[PDB]
Amino acid sequence: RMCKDLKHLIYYRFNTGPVGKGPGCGFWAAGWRVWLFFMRGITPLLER
RNA sequence: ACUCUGGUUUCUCUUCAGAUCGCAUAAAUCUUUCGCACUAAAGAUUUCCGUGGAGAGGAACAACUCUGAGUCCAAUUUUUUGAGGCCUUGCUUUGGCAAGGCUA
Ligand SMILES: O=P(O)(O)O[C@H]1[C@H](OP(=O)(O)O)[C@@H](OP(=O)(O)O)[C@H](OP(=O)(O)O)[C@@H](OP(=O)(O)O)[C@H]1OP(=O)(O)O
Repeated sequence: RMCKDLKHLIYYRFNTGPVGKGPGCGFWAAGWRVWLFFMRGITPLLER
């Protein structure tokens, strides 16, 4: 849900101006952060 | 204005760290609370991601910038003079002292 949140955060700043709707936005650092912080927590679970 | 420290980088270990150890943020478990728990909150513990400090060990090139330490004044106002000489008493430790008056 959080990554979708960040998509809504990023796209609606990305798709302003002459940029319209479309699949061209990639500012991937926010979601990539979120999934790495998930990997931080489940690394010792899957390791155990 | 002459001389002796201390370096910096990197790899690793050990210990302390409730300090935004992290200008970022996970997960598990337990307990509590209400719902009726991914869509929910509290408290606590733990594990992870991965820090600062100190100590130690290796190995790479810099070695005295830095942090330190050991290492030109005679004219009013101070350090280039108002300084020296005479008289009375108390005692003379008979050398003279103390006070006052002087004279320059
Ligand atoms: O917000 P979501 O439910 O996750 O859906 C979004 C949304 O589509 P909808 O508006 O129809 O809901 C975006 O559109 P806008 O928010 O801009 O209006 C669209 O982005 P673009 O239209 O700008 O391309 C995006 O597509 P994507 O994330 O693939 O870029 C799409 O996500 P979905 O792929 O899940 O439909």
